[PDB]
Amino acid sequence: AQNPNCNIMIFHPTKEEFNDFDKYIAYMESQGAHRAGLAKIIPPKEWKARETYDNISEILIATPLQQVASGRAGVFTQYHKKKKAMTVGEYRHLANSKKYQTPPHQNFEDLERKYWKNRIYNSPIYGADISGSLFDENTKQWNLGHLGTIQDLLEKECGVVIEGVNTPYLYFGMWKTTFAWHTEDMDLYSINYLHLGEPKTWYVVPPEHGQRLERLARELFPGSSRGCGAFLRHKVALISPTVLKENGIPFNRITQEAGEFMVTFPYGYHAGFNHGFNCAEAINFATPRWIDYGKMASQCSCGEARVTFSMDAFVRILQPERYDLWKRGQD
Ligand SMILES: O=C(O)CNC(=O)C(=O)O
Ligand SMILES: [Mg+2]
Ligand code: NI
Ligand SMILES: [Zn+2]
Repeated sequence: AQNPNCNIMIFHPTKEEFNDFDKYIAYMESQGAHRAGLAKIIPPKEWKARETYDNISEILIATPLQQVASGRAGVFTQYHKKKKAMTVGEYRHLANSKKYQTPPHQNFEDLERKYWKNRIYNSPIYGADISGSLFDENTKQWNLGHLGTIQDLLEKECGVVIEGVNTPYLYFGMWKTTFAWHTEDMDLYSINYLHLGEPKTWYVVPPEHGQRLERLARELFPGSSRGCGAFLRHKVALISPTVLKENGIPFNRITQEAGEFMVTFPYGYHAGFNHGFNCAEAINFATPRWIDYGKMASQCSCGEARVTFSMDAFVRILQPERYDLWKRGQD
């Protein structure tokens, strides 16, 4: 069995290997990359996403989200408070202000320590989930707005044509902006490209050990767990590396820098934080290996998780027994 310790693997495809996306995902899996739940892909030196980032300041962040924490330093939830619209130029200025800027630090490890010690005492503002793309239309390789769609994959594998579309999302981050412990909708893959700015630190639980994280989460968030049998779908719970180690939960960590892709694999729980002002782009995708994970994916039916239009068909076709209850939670 390849990669039996479930380590995060880093790949350096050549320009020729960067042509066929599906084929390279399948290569990474042949080497065991999926066992970790997350892989890093460093593009060939000849590649670029676009010519420059000099003209992005007029993008609008219609609903910036202030991420307010409750709990203790290593075990907390966050809620998202909606703020007034602002442009990317305005947001960048805010991120760099004395109230929000990254503190002085020695290295990534020192910054990680400061994150876990101090995150709860501040409420950073995240421009998340903005439909759109920063890839140039002329970038033909690993362009996140030109991937094969999940609807076409389901049709190819299963023969059923379904409604729905699949487009990318932009994330503008600042120091301490946080992504809570989650898997993707319907336990899909995700791919994330860090276009510019400061790094993003990731933590991940191997898919084969996801239920260990869920069991801890139920213990640590007992009110939430009573409210919903899949409350990590709400994307609000954080657990530090120190707490995971104390409870014996297998995980790994890695820092993504500008110009690098990360791929999350089906049922790979992940969480993390941004080091300072940055912009990432991400999208879900599927492969043939996903189908069995989509059929088994947990679902939130309590009403909180509220998701895209396009998840309807996935539940309807892959999980017909669950469909009626899940849709009640949508309505
Ligand atoms: O970048 C973020 O805030 C969150 N991204 C992801 O969870 C992802 O790409 O799967
Ligand atoms: Mg602009
Ligand atoms: Ni994700
Ligand atoms: Zn729920």
